[PDB]
Amino acid sequence: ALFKADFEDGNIGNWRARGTEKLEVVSGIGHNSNRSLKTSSRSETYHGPLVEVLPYLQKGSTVHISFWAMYDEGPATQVINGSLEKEFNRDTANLEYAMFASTTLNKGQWKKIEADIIVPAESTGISGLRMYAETPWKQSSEVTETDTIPFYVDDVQITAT
Ligand SMILES: O[C@@H]1[C@@H](O)[C@H](O[C@@H]2CO[C@@H](O)[C@H](O)[C@H]2O)OC[C@H]1O
Ligand SMILES: [Ca+2]
Repeated sequence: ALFKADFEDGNIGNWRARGTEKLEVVSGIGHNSNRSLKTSSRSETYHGPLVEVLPYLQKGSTVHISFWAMYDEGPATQVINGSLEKEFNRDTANLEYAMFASTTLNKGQWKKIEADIIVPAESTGISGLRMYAETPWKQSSEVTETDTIPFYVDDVQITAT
């Protein structure tokens, strides 16, 4: 593993919110385990747990990212996405975003989201690369309660290929 987060130590570490949402390491809920990272008070689809991973990785490499996700309120099914937030030339005002994977989850059931990703080369000027989870993109005016349900992540892992 290049990077692993199982939350079993109860530490938030470098995980962060993307807007006004709340992150919390909870106990009593986890993927085959007692702890996981809960994201709640989401009021946009793009709210979700984020972590910077570029320092763990070699620029110009391909790595395998996976994590487990679960939600337990609202609709019978819901899509969750795994996405990347990228920063180039330390320009915080010109970020880009890409979805790397997506699965449909069933209420109460843990499921794995995974894909190979490319870490852009040094010569791109890449200066941040953050993985995050969210619900499928759409804008503020179209946002509904099914979109902004709380959800859990666990067993986040990045591996060499
Ligand atoms: O799926 C991606 C969304 O997560 C991304 O949403 C942005 C996230 O950061 C916030 O600071 C921005 O306001 C918000 O638009 O949009 C692109 C999409 O691919
Ligand atoms: Ca765990």
